[PDB]
This record gives sequence, structure tokens and C-alpha cells, in this order.
Amino acid sequence: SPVYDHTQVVGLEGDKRKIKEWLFRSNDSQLLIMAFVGMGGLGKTTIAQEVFNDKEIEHRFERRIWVSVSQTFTEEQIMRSILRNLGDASVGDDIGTLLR
Amino acid sequence: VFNDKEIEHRFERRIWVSVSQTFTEEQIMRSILRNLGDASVGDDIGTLLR
Amino acid sequence: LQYKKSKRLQEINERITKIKSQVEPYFEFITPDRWS
Ligand SMILES: Nc1ncnc2c1ncn2[C@H]1C[C@H](O)[C@@H](COP(=O)(O)OP(=O)(O)OP(=O)(O)O)O1
Repeated sequence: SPVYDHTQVVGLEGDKRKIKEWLFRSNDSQLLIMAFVGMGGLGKTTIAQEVFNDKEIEHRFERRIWVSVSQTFTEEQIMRSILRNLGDASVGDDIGTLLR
Repeated sequence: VFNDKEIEHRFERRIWVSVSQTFTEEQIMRSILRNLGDASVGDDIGTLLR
Repeated sequence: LQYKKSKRLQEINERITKIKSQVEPYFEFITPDRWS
């Protein structure tokens, strides 16, 4: 989840800076996709949480969306979690309506 | 304690949560939501802390 | 004679029963879409 503490987060200002200047170049592509690749327990979720709980990013993006995917998952729960993060009601519903 | 009156003037939103031997995380989360005043919405965990 | 055919029946019956008997405990051990 995007809820963390930002007091124990030992300095990530360089990585945060670089990823923020990557996100300011969003319009220069059609759909900017980025990857945080590393081994287990290295900082990937926390560097993402440190990124999009900043304020410049929150002014930039209207609808920021967190999605948890795991080992065990299914497609429609990912879809309706995106719907919940957007603001749609959690409606018992099927998959072809969700993308529409 | 928290059915006294001085405490009820002090705290805006007092919350009881039952945890037991058998429990799970998301039911604790949505019970906190119910005690707050949010609707009991069928929902997943990452939205609940937000 | 019926002798050769009876022993053929014996061998194939015993192989079937043996395969059942040694497969069955593995099933005893464990228990267990497209859109547009
Ligand atoms: N810079 C940091 N300062 C303080 N704590 C940190 C820092 N980076 C990571 N942590 C802590 C947060 C968590 O308690 C723990 C695991 O990190 P986390 O980001 O959740 O893992 P990860 O995203 O690298 O991999 P995974 O999600 O696969 O476990 O490390």
C-alpha cells in the first residue's frame, strides 16, 4: 500500500531525484513505463512509495493509482482494484465491463 | 474507562476492535472503518489504510 | 487348450490390479477463464 512512515527512510534523495526527473518527461513518450528491478527486500516498494507521495508528483498527476499484484492473483481483482483506486463503486461485476 | 464522559468529551472517535485467537488483517481493517463511520464496502486491503 | 489364454488373462488382470494398487495412495496423499 502507499502508506509508510518517511522517518526511517534512510537517504534516497538521489534515486528519488532521478526518478522524479524521469516522471517529468512523461509527455515526451506516448505511455512512459518504468521498472524497479532488484532482489527481495531491497527497497523497490519503498522507493516507489517515496516517489509518488511527494507533492510535485501529486500536482502533476490527477489520479495516482496503487495496485498490489502478488504471487497469487487473478485478473478481475486487479481490474476492480484499479476501479476502486479511480473512484468507481466496488460493484459486483464481470470482466468485459471493467475495461470499458 | 472509555464509557466515561470526560473521555468521551476528550476523544472525537473512540474505536473498539475485537481481535482474537483466530483473526485476519483485513477484517480488523474494515472493523476500524465501521467504527469510524465508513460504509462496510467489499474492498481490498491497500485501499483500507489509505 | 484354455491354458494359454487363461494365463494371458491372469497376467493382464494382475497388471491392472497392481497398477491400481500402487497408484491409489498418491491420490490419497494430496487433495486439490477466457473472456473478451
Ligand atoms: N532506504 C530505506 N530506509 C529504510 N527502510 C528501508 C529502506 N529500503 C527498504 N527499507 C525497508 C522497508 C521494509 O521494511 C523492508 C523491505 O523493503 P521493500 O521495499 O518492502 O522490499 P522490496 O520492494 O525491495 O522487495 P519486495 O517487495 O520484493 O520484498 O526494507
